[PDB]
Amino acid sequence: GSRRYDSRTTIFSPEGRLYQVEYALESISHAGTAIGIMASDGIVLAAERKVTSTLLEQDTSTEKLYKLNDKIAVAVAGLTADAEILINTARIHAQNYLKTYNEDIPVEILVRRLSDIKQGYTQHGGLRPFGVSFIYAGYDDRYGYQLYTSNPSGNYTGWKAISVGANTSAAQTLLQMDYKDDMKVDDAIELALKTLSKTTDSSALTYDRLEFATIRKGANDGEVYQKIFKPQEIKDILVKTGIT
Amino acid sequence: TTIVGVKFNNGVVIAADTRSTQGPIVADKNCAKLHRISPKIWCAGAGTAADTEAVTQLIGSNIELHSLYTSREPRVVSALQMLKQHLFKYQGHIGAYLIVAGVDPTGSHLFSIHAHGSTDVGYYLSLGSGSLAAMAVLESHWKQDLTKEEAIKLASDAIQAGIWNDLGSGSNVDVCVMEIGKDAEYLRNYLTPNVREEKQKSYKFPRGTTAVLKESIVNICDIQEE
Amino acid sequence: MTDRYSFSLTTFSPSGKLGQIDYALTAVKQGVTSLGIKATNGVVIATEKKSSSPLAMSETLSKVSLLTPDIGAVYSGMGPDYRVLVDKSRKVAHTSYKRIYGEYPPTKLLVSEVAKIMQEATQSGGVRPFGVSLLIAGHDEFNGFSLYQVDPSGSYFPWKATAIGKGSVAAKTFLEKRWNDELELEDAIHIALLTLKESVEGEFNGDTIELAIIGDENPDLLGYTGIPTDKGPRFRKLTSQEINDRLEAL
Amino acid sequence: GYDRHITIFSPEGRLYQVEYAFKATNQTNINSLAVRGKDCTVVISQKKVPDKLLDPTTVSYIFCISRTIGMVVNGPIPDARNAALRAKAEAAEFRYKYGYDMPCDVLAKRMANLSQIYTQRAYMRPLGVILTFVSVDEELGPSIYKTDPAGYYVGYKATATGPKQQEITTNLENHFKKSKIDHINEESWEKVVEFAITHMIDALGTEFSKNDLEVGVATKDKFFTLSAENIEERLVAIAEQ
Amino acid sequence: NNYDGDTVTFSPTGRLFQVEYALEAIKQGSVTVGLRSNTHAVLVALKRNADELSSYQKKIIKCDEHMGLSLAGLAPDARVLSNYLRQQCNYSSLVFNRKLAVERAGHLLCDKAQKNTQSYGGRPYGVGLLIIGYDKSGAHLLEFQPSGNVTELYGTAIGARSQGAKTYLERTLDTFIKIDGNPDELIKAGVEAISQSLRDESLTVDNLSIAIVGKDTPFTIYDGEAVAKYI
Amino acid sequence: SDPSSINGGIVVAMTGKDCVAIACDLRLGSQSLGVSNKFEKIFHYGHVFLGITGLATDVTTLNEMFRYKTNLYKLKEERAIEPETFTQLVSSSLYERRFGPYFVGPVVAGINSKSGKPFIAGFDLIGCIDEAKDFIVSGTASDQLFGMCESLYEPNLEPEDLFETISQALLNAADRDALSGWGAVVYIIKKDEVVKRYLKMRQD
Amino acid sequence: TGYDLSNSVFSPDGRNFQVEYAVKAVENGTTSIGIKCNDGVVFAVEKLITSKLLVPQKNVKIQVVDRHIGCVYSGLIPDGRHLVNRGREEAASFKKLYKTPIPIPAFADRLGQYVQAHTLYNSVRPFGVSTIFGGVDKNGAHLYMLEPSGSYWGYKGAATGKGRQSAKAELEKLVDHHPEGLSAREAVKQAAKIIYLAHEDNKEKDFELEISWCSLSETNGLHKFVKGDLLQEAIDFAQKEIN
Amino acid sequence: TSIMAVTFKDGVILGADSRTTTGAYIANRVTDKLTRVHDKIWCCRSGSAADTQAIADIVQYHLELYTSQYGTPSTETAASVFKELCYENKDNLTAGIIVAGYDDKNKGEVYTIPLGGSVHKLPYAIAGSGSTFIYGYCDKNFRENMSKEETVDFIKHSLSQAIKWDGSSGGVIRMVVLTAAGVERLIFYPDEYEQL
Amino acid sequence: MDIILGIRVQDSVILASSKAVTRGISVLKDSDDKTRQLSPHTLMSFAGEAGDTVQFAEYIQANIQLYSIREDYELSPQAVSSFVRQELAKSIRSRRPYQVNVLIGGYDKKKNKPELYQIDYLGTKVELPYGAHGYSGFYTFSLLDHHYRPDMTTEEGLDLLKLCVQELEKRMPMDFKGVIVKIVDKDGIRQVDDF
Ligand SMILES: [Mg+2]
Ligand SMILES: [Mg+2]
Ligand SMILES: [Mg+2]
Ligand SMILES: [Mg+2]
Ligand SMILES: [Mg+2]
Ligand SMILES: [Mg+2]
Ligand SMILES: [Mg+2]
Repeated sequence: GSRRYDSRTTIFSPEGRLYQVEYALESISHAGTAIGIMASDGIVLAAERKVTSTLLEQDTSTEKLYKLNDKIAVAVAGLTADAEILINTARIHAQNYLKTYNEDIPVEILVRRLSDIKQGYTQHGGLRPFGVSFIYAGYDDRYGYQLYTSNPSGNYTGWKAISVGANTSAAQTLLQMDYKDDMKVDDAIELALKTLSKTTDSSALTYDRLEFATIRKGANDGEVYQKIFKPQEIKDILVKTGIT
Repeated sequence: TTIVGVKFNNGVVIAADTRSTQGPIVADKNCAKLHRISPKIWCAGAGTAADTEAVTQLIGSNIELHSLYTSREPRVVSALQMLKQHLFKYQGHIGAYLIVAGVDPTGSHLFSIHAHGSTDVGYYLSLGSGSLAAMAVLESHWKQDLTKEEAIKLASDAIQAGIWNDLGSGSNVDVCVMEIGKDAEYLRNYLTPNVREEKQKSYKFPRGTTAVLKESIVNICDIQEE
Repeated sequence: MTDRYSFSLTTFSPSGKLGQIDYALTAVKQGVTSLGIKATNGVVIATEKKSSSPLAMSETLSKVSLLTPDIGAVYSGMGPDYRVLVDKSRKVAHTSYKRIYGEYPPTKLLVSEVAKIMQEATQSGGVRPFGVSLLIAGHDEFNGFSLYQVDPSGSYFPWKATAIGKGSVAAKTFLEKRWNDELELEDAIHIALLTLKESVEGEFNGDTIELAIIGDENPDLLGYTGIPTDKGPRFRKLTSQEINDRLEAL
Repeated sequence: GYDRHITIFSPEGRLYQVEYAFKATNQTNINSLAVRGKDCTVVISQKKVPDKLLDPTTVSYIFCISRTIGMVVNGPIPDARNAALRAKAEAAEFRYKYGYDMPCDVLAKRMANLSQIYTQRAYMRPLGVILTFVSVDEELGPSIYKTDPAGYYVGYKATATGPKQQEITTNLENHFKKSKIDHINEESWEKVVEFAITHMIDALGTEFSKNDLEVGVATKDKFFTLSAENIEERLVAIAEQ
Repeated sequence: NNYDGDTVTFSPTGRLFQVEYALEAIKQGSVTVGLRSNTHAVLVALKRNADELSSYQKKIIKCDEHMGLSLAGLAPDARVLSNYLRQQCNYSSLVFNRKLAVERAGHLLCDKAQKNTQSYGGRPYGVGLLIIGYDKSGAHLLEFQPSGNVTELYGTAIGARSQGAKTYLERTLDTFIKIDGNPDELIKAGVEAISQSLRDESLTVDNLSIAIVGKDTPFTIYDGEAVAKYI
Repeated sequence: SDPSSINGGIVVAMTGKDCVAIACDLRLGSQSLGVSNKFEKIFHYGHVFLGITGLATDVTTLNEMFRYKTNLYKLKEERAIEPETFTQLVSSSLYERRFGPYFVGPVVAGINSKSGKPFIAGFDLIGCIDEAKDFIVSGTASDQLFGMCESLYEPNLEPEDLFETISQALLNAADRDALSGWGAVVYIIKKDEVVKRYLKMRQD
Repeated sequence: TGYDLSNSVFSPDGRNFQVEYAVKAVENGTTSIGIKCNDGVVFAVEKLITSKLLVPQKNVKIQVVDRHIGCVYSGLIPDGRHLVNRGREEAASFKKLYKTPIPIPAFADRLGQYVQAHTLYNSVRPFGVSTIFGGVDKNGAHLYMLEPSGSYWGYKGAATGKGRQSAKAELEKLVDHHPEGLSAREAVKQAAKIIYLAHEDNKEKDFELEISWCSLSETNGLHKFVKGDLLQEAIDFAQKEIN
Repeated sequence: TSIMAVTFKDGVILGADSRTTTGAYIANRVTDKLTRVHDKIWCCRSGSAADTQAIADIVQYHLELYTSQYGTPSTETAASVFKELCYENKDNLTAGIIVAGYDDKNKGEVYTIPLGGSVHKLPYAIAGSGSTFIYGYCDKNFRENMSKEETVDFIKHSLSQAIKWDGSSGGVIRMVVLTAAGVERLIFYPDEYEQL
Repeated sequence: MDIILGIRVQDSVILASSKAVTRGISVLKDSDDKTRQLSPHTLMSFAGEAGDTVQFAEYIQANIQLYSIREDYELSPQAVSSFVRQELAKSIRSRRPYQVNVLIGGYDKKKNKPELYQIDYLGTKVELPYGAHGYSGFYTFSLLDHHYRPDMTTEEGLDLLKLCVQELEKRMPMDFKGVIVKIVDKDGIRQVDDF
C-alpha cells in the first residue's frame, strides 16, 4: 500500500537527532541574515533581503519583518510562505489572549505557543517541519524589552543580541565583541548595521537590500512604538551611521 | 412593504416602496428594497429584512462564481432554483418572500418565491403587506403586450396604491427596468410624493444650553513617534 | 481505500532543499513566457496563446483570467493546475472576504490567499506542489495599482515589471532598460508587445497573443445603470483587433 | 525512482504516471473523429468485434451522457465506463441545482478538473482515457470539447483521437485551410456524417462496412447514435457518387 | 519474495504469499480430526503442552448447542472467529428463532476471512478450523482455511501429519458413514483415524480431546478421565 | 425576561456638516435595580465608533469581538477599517448567529478618512442595515428618540450646534424611560479631532 | 521498474501489472461457462473432486442474485463470493428505489464499476476472478463476462478458467451451426458436453458437473439449478460425445 | 385544489384547476399544477406547494439520471420514487400526489400517493380539497376504455363541479393528454365550463 | 445560595457571604463558606443554583492556579475577572448554563489598589465601589450610597458592613444564619473570625 512512499519525517537518527529538523536548519542557513539587539531603551531588528532586482517594488515589499501586534514583531529567516502560516497563527493567539484576559499577551507566552506548534510537527502527523527561524522583538510590563529566537525544533531561547540565517557564527562573534549592557538604541542601530555590513555576501550594503525596525518607548510617556523603516529612512540611517 | 413585478413587450419591470418599520414605528423613510442578484437579475423582498438581504447576497455571490465558472451570463431560473432549495431546507425559518425578475440569453422572466420554498410564474405579481392593494390595480389595468412606458406606469401606480392604502408601506417608489439587449436601469426614487412640509419653528438651541461636567480630547490616533 | 497518504510528499533533503518545490519550479521554467508591467495609471499582463493544434479553437482556452472585477491573473507552467487555482481564487475572494466585508479584496490579500493554498500543497499529506507561477495584476482604492508574482512554494513578491517561464531572463533585462516611473498605460502596453515578440517564434498577432489590462473603470461593462458609486470593472481583456491596431504602431 | 510510481514531480518537472496514462489511451487500437455542421455535431469511431462469441450490440465506446450531450472515449472500457457514469451523475446534478441543462464545455471543464486532481493527489491514479464531448449548445451552437489525463481541455472546430490521430488531423486541417470556415457548410446531418466517414476513409486509407463504424449525432435538443442500417444507408450514398 | 510484504499484492504468477504463509501456520499446528455419520458428527483433537509442568492447550470450542469447532494454528485467531460464529448463531436464534445452518456458518466465515486478504494494513487469519454441527438437514462437517475456502466433507484432518488420518478416513469412508445410532463406535473410528498421525507420543488422558454433536445430543466436549474409555 | 430590556440603555447618532455625533446613557440595571452609572456603550476601533444597546453581556462580548476582528484587519490590510466596511462586518457577524442571536441594537458612526464623508448606520439584532442620512436610534427609549430626533434635527449643523441638538434628544428621551439615564456621554467627531463630553442630568 | 509492486501504478507501456497478475489466478481456476439460448441463459462449471471425502452435490458454486440472475466464476472462490455479495446489495437497492428487478445490463455495470474501483488505489488488490453472469429481463436474455480489470461485454457464449480455450472453440461451433438459435434444453445438453470436453486440461482428478439456467419458457424467467433426471440426461449425453 | 387523472383507450389524461390560496386570498389564479417529471410521466400535486415542488424536482432529477443509465423508466418506477420520498419523510411532509404516464407496453397508468406515503394503482384517481364533492359523480360516470373526447368531457364536467363547490379550487381547467402520438396541453376557461 | 456583599475601601476589599444552606424545608447547615481563593490576592464569592455554584467556583480556581504555576505569576484582578466573565458568557448559550453569580475582590499589587468586580450568570461584568447579588442590594444600597467614602479605612468598612447586615436581618424574611467576612489587601486574604 501507501507505506512504500512514506519518508517518515518524525524519526530519530541513531545518534538521537531529528533528520528533518537538522535539514530544515541547513535550509535556514542560506536565508538572508537577520539580527536583533536589545538595549535599555528599546530593541532593534535588522535584516538583509535576498539578492534583489532593480524592478522589485521595495516600498510595498515585505519578506523579513512582520508585525504580530502593536508590541511584538518578528524577523524571519527561511521559507517565507511557511513563515506567513505561522505568523497569522501567532496574530490570532495574541488576539485570543487579549479577548480572554483584556491584557496584551506577554511576549514569552506568544513565543512558547508558536514554538509548541513547531514541536508538534517533529513528533506526530508525518508532515515536514516548518523551514523557519524567528527572532521575536517585543515589550511587556513584566520583563520589559525582550528578544527571543525559535527554530524548526520548537526550541526557544532569550537573548541580549542574536542573529539567524546566513553567517550567524561570524555575526554572533562580532555582536559579542561590541555589545555592552548599558548600550542605548541609537548605539544598537549602529552595531546592527555594522555587523550586517561585515557579514553580508553582497558587495556593499545599500538601502534597497535591507529591512529595518525599532521598538522604542520613544513613544510619549510610558508607552511603546513600533517603527518599520521606509526605504528612504533606511537610506538616511545608512548615511548617518556612515556606511554609504 | 409593497412590491410588484410586471412583464412587458421586451422585458420586465419591478418596483417597491421605501418604508421599513419596527412594529408601528418607521425606522427608515427611504429604504432600498430593490436588490441586485446580478447585473440583469434584480429582486425585491418582503418579510424579515435581514433574511431577504442575506439570502439575496448569498445566492448573488454563488451566481457570480457560477457565471465565472461557466463563462455564461447568469440565468433567472438558476437564481430561482438556488433560492428555493436554500429556503426549503430551512423550512420557513428564513423569512424571505421575494419577487425575482430579470433578463438573460434565454429571455425575460418573472417569478415569486415564498419562505418555505414554493415558487410561481406570472406576468404580474405582488408581495408584502400592500400586495392586495397593488394587485387590485394590476387586475384592473394589466393587459397583454404592454409597452415599456405602460409597464413602468402600471408598476408605480400599483406601488402607489400600497403607499396610500397600506400603513406598512409609504414614502417613495423605486423602479428597475430590465429590457432585453440592454443594461438594466435602476431608477432610485422614481417618484417622490411624500416630502415633509417645512416646520413652523426652528429648534436650533443657543450654544451653552446643555449642562456639562467634563470635556476631554479623545485620542483616535495611533501611538506617536519620538 | 480512504486516502492513506497522510504524510508529506515534499520533504527536506540533507542539503536543505525541498526537492518537489525545485522540480515544480523546473516545470514553470519550461512553460510559455508571460509578463506584467505596471504603469502610473494601469497594469498590463500578457502571454502567448500557443495553440496545441490548428483545429483547436484557442479563444476557448483562456490563459488570462478575471479573478475579481479589478484583479486579473496569468501564469507559466502547467495549465490544468492554473485552471483549478483560478477556480479556488475566485471562490476564496468571496468566502473569506466579500461575504464578510461586502467588498472585493485588495490585490495583496487575494494574492496572500492564493499563496497560502499553494504553500499547503507543499506540506499537507499526500499531495504534490502546484506546477505554476502566477502573475496577478490589480487595483484597489487604498493601495492603487499593483503587480505580484506567486511561486510554487507559496512565496510572493511585488514587482514594477517582470516575466516568468521560458524566456524570462532575457525578458527581465529587456524590461529593466525600458521601465520608468512615468509610463502611461499605452506606453506599458507598447513595451509589453515589444518584450513579448522576442520570445515568440511563429505567428505574432491578435489571435496568438492574449493581453489584458487593469486600468480605468469601464461603466460600459457594468451591465446596469443607476448606482453612482458603481462605475464598472477595471479589468479588461483586449480584443484581437485592439492588439493588431497597436502592432502597426510597433 | 518512486517519482515514477505516483503523481509527484520528477527532477525535470514531469509527471510520468500522467504520461503513461496517455499511453494506455491507445490500448484499444481505435480511432475516432468529430466535426461540426451548421446545425449539428457528428462523431464517428471505428468498431472492432474480434471475437465471434461476443454480442456485437453491446460493444461500444460512444455514450449518451444527457439528452443533449454525447461522449466518445479513447481508452480501455473500464475507465471509459467510470468516466461515463460520473459524467452522467454530474450532468443530472447540474440540472437539478441550477435549473438548466449542463453545457458541453462546462461538463468538459468539470471532468478536466476531476482529472487535474488525480495528477496532484497521490492516492488516486489518472484514468487512461481521452474524452470527446459533443452537443449543439443553446448558446454556443455545435460544440466539440475534449479532455485528457493531464486535466487539459479545449474546444475544437474538428478533432481526432487514437493511434492514427495525426493522419486524420492533417486531412481535416487541409480541408479547413481550403474552405476557410470553421465547419461543414451542410444543411442535413446525414451529409455531415457522410463527410466525416469519407474523410476518415481517405485519411486511414481503408474501406468500411456497416459493422466497422460507430456513429453519434448531436442536434438541437438531442444526441443519438445510428444503427447499422442507418450507417449502411450512409455508406451506400458515399459509394454512389 | 518481492511480492510477500503484504496481503494486497499478487505475485507475477497470481499468488498471494501472505495468505500462503498464514496457511503455513496451520501446518505447524497439532493434529485434529473430524468425521460424521448420518446421525452424529465427531471432532477428535491432539492437544499440545509446552512442557511437563504445563497444561495441554485446548483445541475445541463450542459455538452453540448444535454447533462447534476445533482449531489448528494461531489460537487467538480461533478465538476471534469462534466468537464471531457464536454471535451469528446467536443473532439467528434471537431474530429468527432459527438455528443457524452449518452451511450458512461456513459462508459467513469465508466472507469474514476474505476481507483480510484484499485490503492494506490487515493480515490474513493464521488458523484452520473444523466445524461440526447437527441442523435441519442432519449431520455436517466443514473445513475452513484462512484463504476463505470452506468445504463440506464426510471426514478430514488438519495440522501437522494430518495426511495419515486423512488417508485412513478415505479408505474407511464406506464404514464410518454408516455408524448410525452408535456414538461410541463413531468416536472409536475418530480415535483410530487420529492415531494414524501420531509418532513418538501416544494418546494419553490429558492429551486427548473429543467432541460430539447429533440427533439428540447437544455439542459436548470430553477431556480428562472422560476419554480414558477410548484410550 | 425580554433580553433586550433587562439592562436598559440608549444610543443615538447624527450627521452634521463635515461631522458626526454619537451619544449614549451610562445606566446598567437588573430590571428595576440600578447597578452601574458608568456603563459606557460607545466604543471605537481607530476612527470608527460603535454604540451598542441591549443585553449587557452581549454588548461587552461584541466589543471584545470587534476589537479582535478590527485588530486583525489592520495587521493584514495595513490600514484602519472604514465606517462603510465596518458596517458590513457587523452585519455579517450578527447574521452568522441568525438562529441564536446577540440581543443587541448596534449603531455605527464615523467619517471616511479618504472621502471625508460623514457616515452612520443602525442594525437589528440579526444584521439588517439601516443606513440613514440623518439619524439612527437604538435602545429601550427608541420611540422617544425617534420623536425628539424627527423634530429637533435639521441637516448640515455645525459641530457645536449638532452637540446641542443630539444632547437634548438623548436627555429628554432618557427622562421618559425608566431604564435609561444615570449619566450620558456625547462624542463629536470631525475628520481629525474627537471631543467627548459627559452631560449633567437627573439621577433618578 | 518496480511498477508491478503496487496496484493502480501505470507501467511505462500504460499497463497495470497487478491486474494482469490477477488474471493469472483466474487462468489457474476450474473451467466455467455460459451459453445464451433462445429465451434464456445456461451456466455450467467444473468442480474438481480433490478427494472421496468431499460430500457429493454439497459444495455448490453457482450463485443466484435476486431471483432472475445467475453468477459463476473461476479463480479465487472467496473473491467471487465477495463480488456476488456486493451484487446482491446493488440489486436490492435498485429494486428498493425503482421497484422493478434490476435489468441485466444495469446489473453488469454495477459489478463492472465496483471491480474497476479496485484498480484505482494501491490500498486494495484487484479481484482474482472472472465472472460469467446473466439472466432474463424485460428485453430478453443477456449473458455477460467480467474480468479483473472491470472490463465486461455481452456474449453469445463465454468461458473462463483453465479449460477456456477448448470451451471457446466448442462455443464457436455452436454459434456457426445455429444462427437461428439454441433451445434452453439443447443449451443444457451442450453445456454438459463442453465442460466434459474442457476437463481434459484438468484430467488428473475426477470432477462433478454443475448446471443452472434461467429461461422464459422453462423456468418462468427465474434462476434454477438443473437437478435429478434432467441433470443425469445431460451427463449421459455428454458421456456419449466423449466416447 | 382539484386534481385528477384518468386512463382511457389511447392512454391517460391529467386534469387540474389553477387556484392556490393563502387562507381566503387567492395568491395565484393561473397556477400550473400539472408537472412534468419525464417526457410522458406527469404528476398532479396537492398539499404544501413547497413540499410538492421539492419532491417533484427531486423525482425529475432521479428519472433523468435513471434514463441516462437504464433508458426510459416505467410509470410504476416513477411512482416508486415518489413513494420512497413521501413514505420516508412522512413526518415532515404534507403532499398528496397523483402520478400518471404512458408506456407503449403498459399504455396509460395512474398511481395515487396519499398523505402517508402508500401507493395505489387505479383506473382513475381524484385528489385535493375539491375531490370530496365529486366522489359520487366520478364513480357513477367513469367507464373503462373511453375515447379521448369522452375522457376530456368526463374530466371537464368533474372538475367543473369540484370548482363549483370548493372555494379553494377555481380559475382555468388545465389538462395534459398522454398517448403514443405525443403530449397535448389543453385549457378551458370559466365561461366554457361554468355553463355545463 | 443567598446573600453575598462586597465593599472596596481605601486599601482593601471586603466580602461578606451568608452561612446558611437550605434544602427546601430544612436548614441543613449554618457554617457554609461561599467563597474560593483563586490566587493569594484574589477572592471569589458566589451564589446561585445548587451544585453548579461550587462546581463553577472550583473549576475557575483550578484554572487560575494552573495559570499561576505555568507563568510563575499572579494575574491581575482585572484579568481574572475578564476570564471569569468569558466563561459565564460562553455558558449562557450552552446546553445547560451555569446558574451562578459572583463577586471578585482582589488587591492589585502592581497598581497598589483594591478592586471589586460584580459578575452575574449571563456574563454581565461591572467594577464597583460596592456590590451585591440577588435581593441583597435592594436592602443595603441605600445605606452604602449614603455612608460610603473612597478613603474609608478597613475598620470603617466593617462598621458600614455591620449596619448593612443588621438591616438585612431586620427586613429580610429568610434566616441566612449570619455572614462570614473576609478581607483582601496587600498582605493577602484573611477571615474576620467574630462578626
Ligand atoms: Mg414543512
Ligand atoms: Mg494521483
Ligand atoms: Mg430615565
Ligand atoms: Mg428612579
Ligand atoms: Mg434610573
Ligand atoms: Mg370555486
Ligand atoms: Mg451584574
